[PDB]
Order: sequence, then C-alpha cells, then structure tokens
Amino acid sequence: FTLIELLIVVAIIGILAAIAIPQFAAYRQKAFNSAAESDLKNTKTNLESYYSEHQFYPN
Amino acid sequence: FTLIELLIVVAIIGILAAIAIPQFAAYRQKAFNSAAESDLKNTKTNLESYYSEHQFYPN
Repeated sequence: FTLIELLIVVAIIGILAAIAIPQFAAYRQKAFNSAAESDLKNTKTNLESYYSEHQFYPN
Repeated sequence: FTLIELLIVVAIIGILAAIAIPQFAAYRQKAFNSAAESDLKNTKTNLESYYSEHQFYPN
C-alpha cells in the first residue's frame, strides 16, 4: 500500500524472472538418440528372427 | 466632536495596537522542516526506483 513496497516488488519480480532455465535442446536430443539406439537393437533382433523361418536374410 | 472623546479614541487605539501577535519564525520553520522531510522521503523512493532498472544504486 506504499509506493516503495510496490517498487521493491517490481524489482524482486524482475530478479526472479531472469533465472537461467536448464538447456532443453540437448535434453530432448538425448531421448531422440536413445530412441534411435532402441530401434536399431530391435531391428537386429527382428532380422535374426527372420533368419530362423528361412535360411537367408531379407533380399 | 468633543476633545474628551478624541482623547479616549487615541487611548483605545493605543491599547488595540499593542496586541501581541503570534510568533511567526517558528511557524515558518515548521513548514521548512516539513519540506525537508518530504524531500528526503521522495529521494528515498526515487533511489529505490532507480535500483529497479539496474542492479546498483547511483555511483
């Protein structure tokens, strides 16, 4: 209710809004690379599964 | 219109002109001190305002 208090509130809000958030692009790239890894491993397993019914890999 | 009445008039005028007026120097000093007080408070508010755009007081 005092013009000093509101100015201090504005200053503290400006201080708090400048917090450095963590990097997110690399964080998501981690998940993307893990997805690629899992896909490759599952593809290897599926290919070796196919090599059981017949005696040759695809093509 | 009588020399007695005019003398009484002079006496009453002399009586009325001797009235003790209130002290005025202190009365004006009150306003001066209030002005100093308000100026100091406004200076504090302005300094805290400046401390919002930047993160340091002047100088």
